[PDB]
Amino acid sequence: TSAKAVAKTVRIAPRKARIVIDLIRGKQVGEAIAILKYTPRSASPIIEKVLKSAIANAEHNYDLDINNLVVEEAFVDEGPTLKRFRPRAQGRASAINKRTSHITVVVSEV
Amino acid sequence: PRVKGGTVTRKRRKKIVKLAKGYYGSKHLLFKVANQAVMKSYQYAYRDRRQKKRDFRRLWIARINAAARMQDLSYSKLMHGLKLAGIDINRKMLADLAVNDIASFNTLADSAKKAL
Amino acid sequence: AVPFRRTSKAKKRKRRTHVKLQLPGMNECSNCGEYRLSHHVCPECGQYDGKDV
Amino acid sequence: MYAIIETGGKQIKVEAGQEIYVEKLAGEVGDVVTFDKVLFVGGDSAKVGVPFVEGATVTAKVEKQGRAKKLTVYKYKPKKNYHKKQGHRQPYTKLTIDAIN
Amino acid sequence: RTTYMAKPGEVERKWYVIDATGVSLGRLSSEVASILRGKNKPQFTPHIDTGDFVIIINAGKIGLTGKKATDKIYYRHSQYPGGLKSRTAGEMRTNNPEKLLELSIKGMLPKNSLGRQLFKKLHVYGGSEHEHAAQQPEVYEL
Amino acid sequence: LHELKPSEGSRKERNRVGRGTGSGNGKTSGRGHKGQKARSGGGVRLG
Amino acid sequence: NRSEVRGGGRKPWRQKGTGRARQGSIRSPQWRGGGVVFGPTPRSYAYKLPKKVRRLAIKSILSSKVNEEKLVVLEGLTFDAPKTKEFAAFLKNISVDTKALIVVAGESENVELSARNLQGITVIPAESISVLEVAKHDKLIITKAAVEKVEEVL
RNA sequence: CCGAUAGUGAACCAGUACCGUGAGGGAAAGGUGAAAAGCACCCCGGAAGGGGAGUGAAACAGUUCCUGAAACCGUGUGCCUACAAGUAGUUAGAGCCCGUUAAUGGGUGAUAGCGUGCCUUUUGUAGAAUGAACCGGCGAGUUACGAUUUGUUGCAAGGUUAA
RNA sequence: AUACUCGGGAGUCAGACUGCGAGUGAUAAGAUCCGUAGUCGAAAGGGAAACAGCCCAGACCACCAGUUAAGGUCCCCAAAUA
RNA sequence: GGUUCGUGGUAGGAGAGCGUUCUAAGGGCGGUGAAGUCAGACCGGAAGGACUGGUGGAGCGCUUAGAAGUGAGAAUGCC
Ligand SMILES: [Mg+2]
Ligand SMILES: [Mg+2]
Ligand SMILES: [Mg+2]
Ligand SMILES: [Mg+2]
Ligand SMILES: [Mg+2]
Ligand SMILES: [Mg+2]
Ligand SMILES: [Mg+2]
Ligand SMILES: [Mg+2]
Ligand SMILES: [Mg+2]
Ligand SMILES: [Mg+2]
Ligand SMILES: [Mg+2]
Ligand SMILES: [Mg+2]
Ligand SMILES: [Mg+2]
Ligand SMILES: [Mg+2]
Ligand SMILES: [Mg+2]
Ligand SMILES: [Mg+2]
Ligand SMILES: [Mg+2]
Ligand SMILES: [Mg+2]
Ligand SMILES: [Mg+2]
Ligand SMILES: [Mg+2]
Ligand SMILES: [Mg+2]
Ligand SMILES: [Mg+2]
Ligand SMILES: [Mg+2]
Ligand SMILES: [Mg+2]
Ligand SMILES: [Mg+2]
Ligand SMILES: [Mg+2]
Ligand SMILES: [Mg+2]
Ligand SMILES: [Mg+2]
Ligand SMILES: [Mg+2]
Ligand SMILES: [Mg+2]
Ligand SMILES: [Mg+2]
Ligand SMILES: [Mg+2]
Ligand SMILES: [Mg+2]
Ligand SMILES: [Mg+2]
Ligand SMILES: [Mg+2]
Ligand SMILES: [Zn+2]
Repeated sequence: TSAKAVAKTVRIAPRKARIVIDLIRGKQVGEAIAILKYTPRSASPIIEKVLKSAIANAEHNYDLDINNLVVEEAFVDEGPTLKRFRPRAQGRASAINKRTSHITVVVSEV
Repeated sequence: PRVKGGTVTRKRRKKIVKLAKGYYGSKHLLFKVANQAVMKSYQYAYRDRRQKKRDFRRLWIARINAAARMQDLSYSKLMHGLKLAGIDINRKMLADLAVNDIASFNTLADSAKKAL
Repeated sequence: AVPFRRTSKAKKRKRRTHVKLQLPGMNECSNCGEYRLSHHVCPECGQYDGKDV
Repeated sequence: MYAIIETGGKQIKVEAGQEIYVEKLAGEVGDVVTFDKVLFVGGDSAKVGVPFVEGATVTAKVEKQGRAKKLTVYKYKPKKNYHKKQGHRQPYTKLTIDAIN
Repeated sequence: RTTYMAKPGEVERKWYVIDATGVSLGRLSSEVASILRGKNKPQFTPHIDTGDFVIIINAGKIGLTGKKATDKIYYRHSQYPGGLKSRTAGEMRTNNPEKLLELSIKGMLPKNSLGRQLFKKLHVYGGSEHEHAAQQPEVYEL
Repeated sequence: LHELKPSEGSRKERNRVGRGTGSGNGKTSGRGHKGQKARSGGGVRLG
Repeated sequence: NRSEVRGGGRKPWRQKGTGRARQGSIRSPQWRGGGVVFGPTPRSYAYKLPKKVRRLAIKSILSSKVNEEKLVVLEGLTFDAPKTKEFAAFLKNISVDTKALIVVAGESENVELSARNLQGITVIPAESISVLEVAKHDKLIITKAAVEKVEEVL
């Protein structure tokens, strides 16, 4: 009835992925793909591949109608953080979180 | 033998956090602020079980006052009248009659006037 | 200089009410049959929707 | 026809077939309870008490002898390391009123 | 338990018209506050608003005993430095009597959200003519 | 051996200080507030 | 304890100025891998009540067994060869079918061996009868020769 | 006696890594499954990563893979919220939404009353005094030998053994 | 209705204000130092707007019962436009 | 079992208890699902204790005694 794709531990900060994923939530897949194509953000290409993967799953595995699909669910979960250090003045090092994202897109008929 | 701090701590703190259900933001999530909020809620509830009794008597008295002034008595005269008459009906019952059975309240207000 | 109190979740979320993207200004082309930015050249057809190149 | 009776240091307004909660009375679940202290009788002939209406009674049958929902009474004094927690369940008798006399 | 509590729009709110002529500003105000609050009704419920609507007419003829006409000062501060303006009760009874009675009565209403709703039920007129004839106002005596 | 009952009053439970205010020996653990006698190893020699 | 834990020697950082809690050693007890404050030390738990109380205790536990009727006095008890099947059969003939302390005098090497592999059964000399051994077992099977030796002591 | 913040500093290639000119200081880090049967094949994708299919008792056991709490981050929505001045609750209380360990039930809360966190330290702290960002774990009257006193038990003008 | 005696265990040795009686001071101080009583300290509740130390009064728990204290009764705000 | 007088409380004295790990002994539960974990409107005067369902996948209660590394919200605590 619905088809899901996940991109696990993508090396992009969740906040940066979410501000884009919020555009495509509830949209028809055709419009969703257009919105991502014309949203100039680092997250857009990554979310496009998850969405097109979900559509391929819907067509190949569950034999759903691709022209009829809507983005039922889309959300970004925190992945494991890479911990780094930037040297600051006076010998002090400051933490840098190289955060990762799990990007989930679910597509459904209507 | 060694006793590690296993489970008893989590069980105790989780009960306190559940008692803080419905409280704003951190107050329903975090043990330290939930524990303060629950202590304070219990203190207010203790205080308010006493205040509740005062509050309802003020409500009843205000309603008896309103219904008595419709019979050309103040609350202070009516209650004196009922005392002299020997009528022992309490303010909660009078306030109930004054809203629900005004005819009955007027009968008592007459008994009061007679005693005065 | 420094935050006097940590910012609550509610207050943080209220501040971010306006931190969002707008949808791109796009529309379906006739010759292509796919979406394009207005006042831009459509790559699907490979030229400007109106003016042929 | 409704009456006002004195029960458990309080006054309550009863009609026939009404189910009331009062302070614990002596009585098994079958037992009939007579209230002798009737302050007022209403309904088309207001009989008024000075203070109790002589020969007036309300009869009821005991439906349940129970304990109210658990209350937790907790006191503390800030900065004095004083806390006191106490559980409370107030006993009650659930009566159904049979007849006003 | 069993104590009655009025519901919003349960108690019939009536329209009263009160002639202010020759009555002390207070005395009129204190009685009107009680009517607005619903203290004269046995259905009175502290959280609901069971009170009546009040039209005051002839507010220009409102009484000010002693030297209150010249000596009772009404202050406003803009919240700008040195932004304190003052008016005498007398000047305000001549030029803005609707304002004078509103100030007087506002002070005698509960200082809360419900108190601000009660104030909306008060209509003050300097002269003898209001335009609320549609509400079929009934004359009220103090 | 599953029904052992030591003589009534021969054994008593030891008092444990510093285990919360409910016990009456919490926080200051019976020592009161400050001074030499409140300190670890505190107290003057016998006489 | 904080003295016995590896390392700890130095003050981890200066007393004042760093904005950190003052610390004396990385093996202080509030530190993760640090010393234990009190906790177990090797000690004996052994103590003896006076001789007279210890004699009263064995007399009283043995009297209890007679009162309850758990004491079975055997004429002989011996085995030609160490045979556990024979000892098991013996216990059924006496109708034990519980835990039981067997007390024997005459060397009877075959009695110890024959009962060794049975789970509830303990065979002891008679000189070796103790309050805890009698308390650990339901029935007390004793040979006449052993009774003589127990009475000889008590 | 400990059971992975414990027990050795070290359950693991640890006096290692790392720090220091050097003497010296000195970590972190255990668990797929009974068995690799460790996912053929198809699909989207450059890959990563997914979705099927298959293995298996289980894959929400998928090569760091028993369990998987809390902080913290999200998606969805039942009730409320844009005239209000708020230590955030509590008491009263409509309305709306539910239906339980079945109880004078659960969720939410228009409006009304009352209401200055916790701890420490103080004559006195809501304090414009101290401490705590949050959650978790760890983290403080112990043992030995003496003294004394109370209780218990045995024996009693006796009682008791030490090595 | 307690005293006293003998044992075991303490904590306390920064006090505060109010009234009264004194000193010091200026017949100043929320000053200071004694005496005497009270409250706070270690005391919630009601009043004094708010307000440890003032006025009234002591919280074992529950009640949508009642009577009073100081203080109050035109409205905010319960009770007299006595 | 009644009667009478009591039951604010810091330092502090006194008492009775709850719960944690381990041992003994009795007696049990558990792949027809142990511990843990999650949820709930249940029970006790308190510390606390059950029940039911999810997750979990193999150990754990109870009774009476015994022994303690036995209870954390604060230490500019340590990780
Ligand atoms: Mg440098
Ligand atoms: Mg004790
Ligand atoms: Mg104490
Ligand atoms: Mg504390
Ligand atoms: Mg201290
Ligand atoms: Mg001191
Ligand atoms: Mg001291
Ligand atoms: Mg050292
Ligand atoms: Mg700092
Ligand atoms: Mg040191
Ligand atoms: Mg280590
Ligand atoms: Mg260690
Ligand atoms: Mg280690
Ligand atoms: Mg572990
Ligand atoms: Mg992993
Ligand atoms: Mg609004
Ligand atoms: Mg406005
Ligand atoms: Mg700080
Ligand atoms: Mg001793
Ligand atoms: Mg002074
Ligand atoms: Mg004095
Ligand atoms: Mg003090
Ligand atoms: Mg007080
Ligand atoms: Mg007040
Ligand atoms: Mg205080
Ligand atoms: Mg009263
Ligand atoms: Mg009275
Ligand atoms: Mg009034
Ligand atoms: Mg007490
Ligand atoms: Mg008392
Ligand atoms: Mg003690
Ligand atoms: Mg265990
Ligand atoms: Mg778990
Ligand atoms: Mg400990
Ligand atoms: Mg912490
Ligand atoms: Zn085109």
